[PDB]
Amino acid sequence: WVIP
Amino acid sequence: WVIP
Amino acid sequence: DSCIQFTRHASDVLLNLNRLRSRDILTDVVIVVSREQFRAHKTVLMACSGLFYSIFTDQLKCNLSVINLDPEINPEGFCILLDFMYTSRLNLREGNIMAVMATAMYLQMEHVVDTCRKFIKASE
Amino acid sequence: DSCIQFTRHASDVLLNLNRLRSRDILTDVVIVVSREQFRAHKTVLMACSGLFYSIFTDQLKCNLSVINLDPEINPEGFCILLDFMYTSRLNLREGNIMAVMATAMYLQMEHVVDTCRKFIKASE
Ligand SMILES: O=C1Cc2cc(Nc3ncnc(Cl)c3Cl)ccc2N1
Ligand SMILES: O=C1Cc2cc(Nc3ncnc(Cl)c3Cl)ccc2N1
Ligand SMILES: [Cl-]
Ligand SMILES: [Cl-]
Repeated sequence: WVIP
Repeated sequence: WVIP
Repeated sequence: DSCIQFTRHASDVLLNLNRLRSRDILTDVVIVVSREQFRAHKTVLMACSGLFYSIFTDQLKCNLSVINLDPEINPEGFCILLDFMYTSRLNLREGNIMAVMATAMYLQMEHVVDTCRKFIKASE
Repeated sequence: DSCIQFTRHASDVLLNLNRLRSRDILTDVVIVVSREQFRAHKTVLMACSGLFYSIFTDQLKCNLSVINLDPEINPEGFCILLDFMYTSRLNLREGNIMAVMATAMYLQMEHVVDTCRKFIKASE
């Protein structure tokens, strides 16, 4: 999971 | 396009 | 093999599938979550959820145009997860995390369940 | 927004859509390319091809279960492009590049047309  |  | 790979292809496909959903094009099922209805493509739901994969491979349920979820399922939690299925983006907030995790557990979306567990653990 | 994003989600969706195609699950169209037939999902074909997007948004063609392509279309070139639609991987070879590019031009798959043009230019 990432900060887009 | 890339070499997978 | 000796194939070449287009890096953005999967993302571009998912973007177009979401555009077809937004315009209600070739949607073939309505998911009923208490008073709320959500139109979708059975193939996308199966590709994202262990529960929908089981439902739509069933020889009778594969042909249903309406699927009613368990009355304990929160419509907003479902909406957030349906948006995630079609975009890869999860709108996870303090106010919805419990409903999102419970809905992801029911829908069998293990990566979502995992990030919800981690976000909850950090707040404890 | 303040969404989080699952990096592998689009690729995982496409992998499952290809698994459903391989098992012939919820495929809703057969593409006829001369003596050859290819089963697929209309939504995936539309998401990958300008030609299929135009065909399946047409108010009469959207309901057809069989689509016949132009007799000049090469079945192998189509097969390679259908595999690309469902995997992001293109089996481009000296022996098939001309058929693949012509099929990609007909199907309106601009990124494929672009890499074929570049690979041909390098060999000149
Ligand atoms: O957490 C998750 C996400 C998910 C999706 C699916 N889907 C599929 N899996 C295998 N082959 C096929 Cl054909 C599909 Cl459609 C099944 C289980 C789970 N669990
Ligand atoms: O080279 C290409 C690949 C492609 C796909 C599509 N597909 C869609 N485009 C916009 N909205 C929607 Cl809803 C879809 Cl399905 C249209 C044109 C082209 N051209
Ligand atoms: Cl997931
Ligand atoms: Cl393309």
